[PDB]
Amino acid sequence: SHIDCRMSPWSEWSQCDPCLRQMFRSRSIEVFGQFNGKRCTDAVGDRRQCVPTEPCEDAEDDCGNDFQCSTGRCIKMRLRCNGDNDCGDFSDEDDCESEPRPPCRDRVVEESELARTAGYGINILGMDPLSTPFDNEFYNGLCNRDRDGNTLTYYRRPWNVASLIYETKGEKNFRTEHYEEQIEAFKTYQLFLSYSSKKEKMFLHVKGEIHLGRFVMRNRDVVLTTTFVDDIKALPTTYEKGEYFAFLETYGTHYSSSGSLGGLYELIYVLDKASMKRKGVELAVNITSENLIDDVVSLIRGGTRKYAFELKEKLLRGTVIDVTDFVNWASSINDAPVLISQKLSPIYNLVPVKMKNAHLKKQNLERAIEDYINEFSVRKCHTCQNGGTVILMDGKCLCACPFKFEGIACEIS
Amino acid sequence: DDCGNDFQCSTGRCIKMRLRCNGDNDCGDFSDEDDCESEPRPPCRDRVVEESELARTAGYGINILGMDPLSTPFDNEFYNGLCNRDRDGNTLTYYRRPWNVASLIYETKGEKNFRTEHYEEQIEAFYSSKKEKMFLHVKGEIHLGRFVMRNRDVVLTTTFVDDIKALPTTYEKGEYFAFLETYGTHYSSSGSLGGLYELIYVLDKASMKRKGVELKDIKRCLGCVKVNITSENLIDDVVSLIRGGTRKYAFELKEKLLRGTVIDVTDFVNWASSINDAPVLISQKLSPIYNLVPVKMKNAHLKKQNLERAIEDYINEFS
Ligand SMILES: *[C@@H]1O[C@H](CO)[C@@H](O)[C@H](O)[C@H]1NC(C)=O
Ligand SMILES: *[C@@H]1O[C@H](CO)[C@@H](O)[C@H](O)[C@H]1NC(C)=O
Ligand SMILES: *[C@@H]1O[C@H](CO)[C@@H](O)[C@H](O)[C@@H]1O
Ligand SMILES: [Ca+2]
Ligand SMILES: [Ca+2]
Repeated sequence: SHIDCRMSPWSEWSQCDPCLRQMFRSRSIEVFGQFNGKRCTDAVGDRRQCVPTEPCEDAEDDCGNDFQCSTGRCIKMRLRCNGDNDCGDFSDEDDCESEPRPPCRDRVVEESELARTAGYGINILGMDPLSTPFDNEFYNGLCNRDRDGNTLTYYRRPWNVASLIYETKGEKNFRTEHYEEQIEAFKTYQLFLSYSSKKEKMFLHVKGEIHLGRFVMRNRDVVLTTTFVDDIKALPTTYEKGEYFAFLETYGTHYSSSGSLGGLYELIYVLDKASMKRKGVELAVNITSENLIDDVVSLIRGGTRKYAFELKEKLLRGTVIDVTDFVNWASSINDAPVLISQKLSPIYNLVPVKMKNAHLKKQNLERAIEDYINEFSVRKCHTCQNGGTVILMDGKCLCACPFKFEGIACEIS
Repeated sequence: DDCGNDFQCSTGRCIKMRLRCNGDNDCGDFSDEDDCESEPRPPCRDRVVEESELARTAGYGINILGMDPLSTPFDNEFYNGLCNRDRDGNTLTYYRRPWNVASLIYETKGEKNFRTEHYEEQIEAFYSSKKEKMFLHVKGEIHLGRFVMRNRDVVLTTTFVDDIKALPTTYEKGEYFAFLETYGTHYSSSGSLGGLYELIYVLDKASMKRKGVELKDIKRCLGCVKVNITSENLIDDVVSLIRGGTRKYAFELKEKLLRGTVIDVTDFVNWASSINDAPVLISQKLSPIYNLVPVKMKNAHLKKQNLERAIEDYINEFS
């Protein structure tokens, strides 16, 4: 029969966290739902208000002679007045009635529209990008002007983006592979048998990888977003799974410590086709089968709307593609890049030392991320039949099979 | 309630003192922005930005058992006085991100498929058996951007928390079902803005293929001499599902299909250009709405526990 969402009992509640003015509760997921039963939508934990059972400790975490900004954030005095968006929000106008001097002197430099997005959060579940933990509109008083980028225009590189180098690389891989076959035979009162069979196989693989450089994030002196540091300040300090999962679900299990920008296209045709016949009379019989799979798939990512969706389908069809259609799509990757692949750093590496209780939060995050990877596992689900495998999705385990066996568990043929 | 040193709001909210003067509608109908005209200090230092129409509707309510208002309990007019921004690579326009939405990533990611599997078998002796299974699929995705939204520090519409302050402490099933349809049964904590199609050909190929068309020719005519297939009555049984875009281009694609004719590649790109106006959600990750009920609510855990007792009854209220 079909399969429903299931969970443990809830655990015993927390004490009241005196400065956070809340209490916390949590529960384990045990079945997601499957085979089109009752799909999960169900939470890992819950929180309740309390008048706290003890005093809160002194909140302020002041860095000293550094300027304490209107954000959660400290900054060094060379950046108190710098003609720039220092310290994570504008916080300076009442001081900077003098000393306007910019990082870039007499110049007109623009922001790198790639570097602002560098250091995506990533969730290891599905490997979706999330907006940066990193500030990337902070420049540390450095001008650090790059003339780089294929559109021959200068930009200012933001402090956390240690490298952004436009290594252009364009690759195409193409493979075709056919094997094609036929076998046939033949052999008052009379006898005969006639036999024939034919097989056709094609595998095409194509991929085109187009780079727009690579970013490497800085491994010391990282300046983080006001929202992220605040979302680390507002933590239980006691390993409440559901509350830590709420931070993973807004900034990722990892961040891309370095990532490769650009675009990709990929195409497959697989065709695998067979027909078999026998006929005979012996002093009538006539016995046949046909088996075909035909599956063509196209992926395009990166570039602008028009060119990508043109090229996506032109390439899927029989069409002999115009080189200038490729040039347009591949040029538009300048305007609209996508993250091709990247190196992942566990997110707790961005819990800054020189914040209160930092190392306790890190060991909690390290445990919590391990739990977040465990109770979302596929290994708990019931088995697929025949040649399929257990796919995982939010609130369902399932399988599907382009192989003449059928249903949401591939059980029938 | 009192907001301490910060400002108390009409229809019930607390706005941090630095927000009030900024231009950002912090307390609804610009009622934050009674006189501060000596210090009207903006969130953005004269930088050009236009508000994100895709994301202003993000965080739609959804119900498995009689569909929800497709509307936001979240207040996507709120920005915490930040200027943080995501931009359209297609028109090179910057948008502010509503502070509910933890991430916008505009990601041009088209995918497409065409597929058939077919089996036939016959055994005959003048025991016997005969079998068919056949289909043709065309499937497509158009993807405009990911959204993901907060699980804490959420700022709701005042009209949503009002609809919690009006709930009784008791289970009151009729009133709790009124709320659970007034805003939603569940919310997408994340989703995928775009458009989608599925155009299954229920046509068994032999229905035409006994007349002068080959398998490679009918595939050629779909995406041809050997008959005039576009003139002929022969193509009939094609389904249409089509999600998002401007109704003209959705109609043109449907009209061509119900006429038994192929859509031109010109058409699909025209449709894909129009998903910028009128997006739909291709997939969603779901949580029940009680997770939005603020921890400050005067019987908060009791109301949330009764919303769980109410959500549980919808599954029995319908077959
Ligand atoms: C028998 O022969 C006919 C004529 O070629 C063929 O169409 C059919 O598939 C064969 N199989 C049967 C009738 O079992
Ligand atoms: C096939 O018939 C249609 C009318 O249904 C006609 O417009 C078309 O010209 C014929 N063949 C061609 C040229 O497509
Ligand atoms: C944990 O589950 C218990 C059921 O034993 C409830 O009382 C509570 O609301 C929480 O969900
Ligand atoms: Ca300054
Ligand atoms: Ca305001």
